[PDB]
Amino acid sequence: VQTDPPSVPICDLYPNGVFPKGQECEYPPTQDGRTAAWRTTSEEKKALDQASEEIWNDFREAAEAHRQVRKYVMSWIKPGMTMIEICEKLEDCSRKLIKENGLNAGLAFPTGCSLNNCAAHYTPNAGDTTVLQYDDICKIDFGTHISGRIIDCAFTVTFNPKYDTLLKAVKDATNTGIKCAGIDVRLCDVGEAIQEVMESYEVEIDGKTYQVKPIRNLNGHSIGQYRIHAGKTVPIVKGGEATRMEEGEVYAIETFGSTGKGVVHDDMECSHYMKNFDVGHVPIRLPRTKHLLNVINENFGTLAFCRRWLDRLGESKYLMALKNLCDLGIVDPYPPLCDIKGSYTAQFEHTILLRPTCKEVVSRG
Ligand SMILES: Oc1ccc(Cl)c2cccnc12
Ligand SMILES: [Mn+2]
Ligand SMILES: [Mn+2]
Repeated sequence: VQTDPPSVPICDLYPNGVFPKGQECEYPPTQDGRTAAWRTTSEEKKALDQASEEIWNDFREAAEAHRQVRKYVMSWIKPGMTMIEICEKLEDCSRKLIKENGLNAGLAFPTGCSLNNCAAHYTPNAGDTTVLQYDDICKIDFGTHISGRIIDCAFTVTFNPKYDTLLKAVKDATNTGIKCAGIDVRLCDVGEAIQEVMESYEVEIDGKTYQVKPIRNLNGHSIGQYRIHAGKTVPIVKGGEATRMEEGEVYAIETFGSTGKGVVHDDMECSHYMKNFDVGHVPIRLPRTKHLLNVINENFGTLAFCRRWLDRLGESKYLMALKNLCDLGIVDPYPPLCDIKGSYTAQFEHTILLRPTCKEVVSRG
């Protein structure tokens, strides 16, 4: 059985190596009204699904580690704790349950804990003294992987009930997107359903009223092996590309709500970095720059990492070497994305598998 606090890896909790399936759903029907129910019992669809079973089973192990980590996080996350303490307590648990093993099993990306106006990509770097406050709105976004099969899943943490309707708007739009998603469904269609649900909500925060806005330049995306964003974007506003979702694909269905401008800009010190997937081998002679890239290739490959994870490996005075990799185009920085000062942003995100037989919300129990 799992301990309190959790320390037993998911692998050890299922000796047979069969992890629990997430929520399974029938696909949404067409414009004329034809059901997708036929997929659930088709010989040809069941065959293709069973062929990728070892893969679905990898996302399930990673998803079960994510569920047990976020239930544990919800039990102790309180104002007064620093952002370093939150991330380290979360990551230590994540490492134990995923049974971290180099590139074969581990953390798929750094622990986002973005606050207030900052919607995404904020994790503390060393020496960051930020402390979580009672009126803060914190987005916990973390990832787990087994053999590069990534679970991208996020939720918003608040202590003041004044943000309840803001969270409810975004949660409902994320559920809408998950519901609309499916094989042959246009990506712009999923984006318009999300916007329609989010804008139906009106919030009052400290005597001020707002209609919840989707963050138009933030969006859902496709997931590939060892690739967080595989190229297909799921918009959260009207206007997006009429490109369609295909069979066997994996999507992260995230939506963002804001009381601000509904658009985000790079701000603050960067913590998130990721090697560019399309960049091949680049011989480097600069010794410190060479060393840092070998550290990246060994420990992260093409998965995102943060500076705290470099400090953790015993690395120091690597900022110039890291800047060199960024300017060379080998590494891309992913700085914090903020809306305007004084605005509030919320996020909810699940991972969905577009299986031949059904739609599996693998990150939801
Ligand atoms: O949900 C996420 C968290 C962190 C990062 Cl760096 C991401 C990059 C691309 C897409 N989604 C992401
Ligand atoms: Mn995420
Ligand atoms: Mn994501």
